[PDB]
Amino acid sequence: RLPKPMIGFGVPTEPLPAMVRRTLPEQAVGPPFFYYENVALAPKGVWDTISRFLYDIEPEFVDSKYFCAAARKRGYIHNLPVENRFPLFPLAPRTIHEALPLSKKWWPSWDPRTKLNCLQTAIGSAQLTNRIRKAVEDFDGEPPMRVQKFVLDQCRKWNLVWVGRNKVAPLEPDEVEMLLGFPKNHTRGGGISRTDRYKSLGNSFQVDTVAYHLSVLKDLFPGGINVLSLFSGIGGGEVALYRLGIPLNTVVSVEKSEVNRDIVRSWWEQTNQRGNLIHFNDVQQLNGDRLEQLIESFGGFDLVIGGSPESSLFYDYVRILDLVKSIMSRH
Amino acid sequence: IRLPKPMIGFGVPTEPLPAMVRRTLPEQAVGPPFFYYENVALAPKGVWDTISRFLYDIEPEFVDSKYFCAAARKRGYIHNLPVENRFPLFPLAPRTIHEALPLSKKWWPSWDPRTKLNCLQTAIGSAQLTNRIRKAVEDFDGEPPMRVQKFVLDQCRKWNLVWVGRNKVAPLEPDEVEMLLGFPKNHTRGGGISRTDRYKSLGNSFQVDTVAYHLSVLKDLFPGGINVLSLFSGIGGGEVALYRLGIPLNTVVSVEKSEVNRDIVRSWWEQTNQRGNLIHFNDVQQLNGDRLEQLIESFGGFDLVIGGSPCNESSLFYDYVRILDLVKSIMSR
Ligand SMILES: Nc1ncnc2c1ncn2[C@@H]1O[C@H](C[C@@H](N)CC[C@H](N)C(=O)O)[C@@H](O)[C@H]1O
Ligand SMILES: Nc1ncnc2c1ncn2[C@@H]1O[C@H](C[C@@H](N)CC[C@H](N)C(=O)O)[C@@H](O)[C@H]1O
Repeated sequence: RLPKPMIGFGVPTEPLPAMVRRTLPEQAVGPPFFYYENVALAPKGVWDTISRFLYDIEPEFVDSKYFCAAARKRGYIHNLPVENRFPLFPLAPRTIHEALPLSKKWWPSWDPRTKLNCLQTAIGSAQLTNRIRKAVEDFDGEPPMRVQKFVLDQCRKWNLVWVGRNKVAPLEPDEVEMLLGFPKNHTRGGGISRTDRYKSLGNSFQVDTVAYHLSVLKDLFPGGINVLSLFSGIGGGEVALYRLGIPLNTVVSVEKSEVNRDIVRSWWEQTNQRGNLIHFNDVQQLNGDRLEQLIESFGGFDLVIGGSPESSLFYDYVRILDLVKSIMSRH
Repeated sequence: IRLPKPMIGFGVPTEPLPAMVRRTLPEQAVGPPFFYYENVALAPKGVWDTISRFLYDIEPEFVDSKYFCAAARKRGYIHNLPVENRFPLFPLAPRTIHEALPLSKKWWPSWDPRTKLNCLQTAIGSAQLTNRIRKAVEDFDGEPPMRVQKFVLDQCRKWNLVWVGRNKVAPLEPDEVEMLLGFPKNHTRGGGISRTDRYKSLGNSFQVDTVAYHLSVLKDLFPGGINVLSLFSGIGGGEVALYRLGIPLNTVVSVEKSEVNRDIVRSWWEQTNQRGNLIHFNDVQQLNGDRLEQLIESFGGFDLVIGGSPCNESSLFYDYVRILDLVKSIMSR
């Protein structure tokens, strides 16, 4: 199934695994590079399917805990050079202590969490926190694993952290934004509600992880790149490239969520990007006719990137990848 | 749907549309290889939008087989073939019930106005139903109330029942079905193949005369024969069409899950005494870039990729699009 340590072809912080290199089908190679992500713990044959349609390339499984304080198991399918990768600096917090310095005066002896579980879209009610306190207000103890494993399992699933005496709380949006490697208040703005923030963050790249894989693009494109981002979310791929110091000449972003679109746009404006951000609402309108003239106007895409959301939407990733890949092959 | 009426596609032998050619295709769509994909005309909502989307936004050719034979059959064909200089397949299939069934005339009630059959199903009328219908008209001098006329007509239209005796209706025989679809006689007949198995594999096969009219433009294009990649090959409707068109089949890679269908095509292959090779796979899934490359390396590359819809699995269509993209990518080097 999945590997010893989910370190893919290697992580900066750890000793290399046995297989450090790959050879890949000459269909897979050539312009453009592509990068697809999906949840690692997937149902049967799902990864078989994804692989079959992506040139039978073997997916790279890495846990993002090797890059930050939050664990997150993903598979990545790409034709990127695996050699000469480098980690993204400024370096992200590796532990809860580093990520949340003030949380450690309140941290019980029996909570061994040095890493956070996967960050997700919904969040523990005020009730749960009040309840947990009630459970452990009996003090002087370490009270039995009934109470402990209850609290620990609840803290694990909701990512609850100690912020007071016998008191837990969900991660604030900007604590989440930082564990995922986004700018502070990246998702904050306009009409965006609190729960909208959490939802957008729940489904998004861990920027530090993604940056490590995309780092090999920097030496390859000193003049900048054109990016086609499918299912852009809150711009995780584009932020990784910007933090990597790779100029974004042109970016075509396909993104159905309005909130997600505002977030990316504001980011493009706040960072004072000088390239073009071109947006489309639905992936189903990137037809050949359009792609033809995008590529004609702004040159070919050097990278097409996307993550998994509708389960048939994956086939549109495949459909757009090769439309692009075919158009960019004309002798 | 956005279904045209009359449904004559890009032309039919009786209205071949000279002076009309198909508009220039997107550079992505144009061959080689030529591709040809079939699906039922009355698909559910959005299906054809999707199919067209994934095949270079090409407009499907909607055509009723009633313009080619005696049994109506509404299908959509999406392809990158030239339309100009098509020609009808000969020998010519029967256009009406009377021509298809010369001996049915003597038993045909004056009030049964059918001259054409309905879409050939995979399933068939029950001996009770016929028994009933016969029984139901044991009244003298026929012409009984419309209410009974309307009943039997509806049932005859539903199950494609034909008159075979005095007050006697019967389902079409397998070999009568094979005829209407344009296959050789007893094409599906073979050792061990059940009667029910025959009717089934037939009920969802290409109408050969219709398909041949579309593929006819390939004859002048490939005097030295073609290599064919046939996905969801069934009982070999696409191959039978090309053979009957007089186009030599040098290399055919047929992919078919059913063994009954496999044996039928193989039987045809050697009874026809074909010279070229027929290679069988059973899952589209086992057709990957590696294999496709070694296949093209061995046999020279495909001039035609042909496939029929296996569903109204629904995901199998994406395997067709996948395979088409690989083949197309490989040859383009
Ligand atoms: N049907 C669709 N059409 C276009 N975009 C979509 C569709 N479904 C989801 N998306 C986008 O793809 C994203 C889904 C996520 N799996 C991707 C997250 C993204 N990688 C990020 O960095 O946040 C959402 O942010 C949506 O904006
Ligand atoms: N997943 C699959 N892989 C390979 N073959 C299949 C699969 N599903 C269905 N088939 C075969 O493909 C056919 C699907 C039909 N729509 C095609 C009919 C065929 N084109 C004909 O002319 O009669 C069936 O007869 C099946 O035997």
